[PDB]
Amino acid sequence: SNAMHDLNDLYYYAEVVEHGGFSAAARVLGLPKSKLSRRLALLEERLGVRLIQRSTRRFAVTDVGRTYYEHCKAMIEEARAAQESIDLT
Amino acid sequence: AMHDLNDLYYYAEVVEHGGFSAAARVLGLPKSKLSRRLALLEERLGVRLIQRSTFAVTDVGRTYYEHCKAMIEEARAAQESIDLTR
Ligand SMILES: [Cl-]
Ligand SMILES: [Cl-]
Ligand SMILES: [Cl-]
Ligand SMILES: [Cl-]
Repeated sequence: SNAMHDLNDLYYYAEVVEHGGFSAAARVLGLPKSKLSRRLALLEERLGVRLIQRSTRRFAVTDVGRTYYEHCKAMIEEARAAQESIDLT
Repeated sequence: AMHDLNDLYYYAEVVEHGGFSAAARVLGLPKSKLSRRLALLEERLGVRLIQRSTFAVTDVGRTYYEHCKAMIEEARAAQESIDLTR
């Protein structure tokens, strides 16, 4: 595996989770649902796991999906700390 | 929203390798692309990260790298949570 394939994929996944699906995430991220849906499916295929429950009425993550998200949320918090060290200037 | 997170990873490699040439080799990228990304990065940040007087990083550039390093570690931890499951 390569943890450095595309860091934006981890960003999008954590945001779709945080905002309960592609409807809010598209407007939170200023991106189309089509791109967000494709990247998350391609991220699942690279990781070789099932992060998302395709059977639920609403968006829902698997047990593995919840662990992966919390790691994604940590990475995002660091990237915001990087930007916040600049916003002090 | 946030911008391209891969640039913070590119920046850390430029710093740890001490120049665009070395970082471009291990990343599999041309120097032009690598230089294009950091130029856009310094511009949107509004601060100078790398010194141009002599390779050397600026004071705020070193502070910014410290967070990029932590960001990469958490990205590595995320993949490990998958590799452990598989
Ligand atoms: Cl890695
Ligand atoms: Cl939705
Ligand atoms: Cl940002
Ligand atoms: Cl480019």
